[PDB]
Amino acid sequence: AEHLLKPLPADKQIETGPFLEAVSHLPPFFDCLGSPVFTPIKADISGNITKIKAVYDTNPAKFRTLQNILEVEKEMYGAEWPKVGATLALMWLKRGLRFIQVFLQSICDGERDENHPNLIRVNATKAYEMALKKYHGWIVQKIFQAALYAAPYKSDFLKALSKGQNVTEEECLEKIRLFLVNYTATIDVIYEMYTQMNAELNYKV
Ligand SMILES: CCCCCCO[C@H]1O[C@H](CO)[C@@H](O)[C@H](O)[C@H]1O
Ligand SMILES: CCCCCCCCCC
Ligand SMILES: *CCCCCC
Repeated sequence: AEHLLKPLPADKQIETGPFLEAVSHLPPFFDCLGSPVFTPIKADISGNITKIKAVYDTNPAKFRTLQNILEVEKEMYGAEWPKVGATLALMWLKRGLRFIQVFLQSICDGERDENHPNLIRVNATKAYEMALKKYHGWIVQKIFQAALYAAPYKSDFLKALSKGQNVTEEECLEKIRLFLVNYTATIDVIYEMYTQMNAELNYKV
């Protein structure tokens, strides 16, 4: 399974190449939601992955780790850093990754609206509220909240995730949990790197 992330090494330095390779399998899974109304969250994650790749691909040795990108871009472009280039793209990407995490985890934990137990709208909304909303002005909130309102049925979403293979609903859930392990750990380290490096900005778009 190629969306599975590597374990963290002991020094916690995330290698850019394998990271980019693994998360770039995430955007296509937005199609499992069904609707093309979710293209805003999908396209955003995607675009940020591409911008980080654009920098990385110019010089994989120098941009070997995620930390390298931040330190090097600070050297190249001190006045505007961290509001620059791949540093900024990763700043936004982590929030989108956290959104996905907290969404999936909430599903696995079995949180639900008792009034609408086969939807995943509460899961999406809680994910958006904790990960992204505080960084979005009203117009972008309008866009993201319209789309969450097309959240599919839980059973459909899970059936869709496990297409091509023969796997029960709680086998599919077991697979989500497994993915969440190194995925969650990596996200935590990215957030922590942003705080440690004074790279975190809180403006709204
Ligand atoms: C898919 C449309 C939703 C817009 C969300 C916003 O975030 C963007 O904001 C910054 C500009 O400050 C870009 O650098 C990011 O790449 C992007 O996610
Ligand atoms: C929000 C859509 C992203 C889903 C990612 C799930 C991948 C891991 C489970 C197979
Ligand atoms: C089918 C088109 C939906 C477009 C939303 C950006």
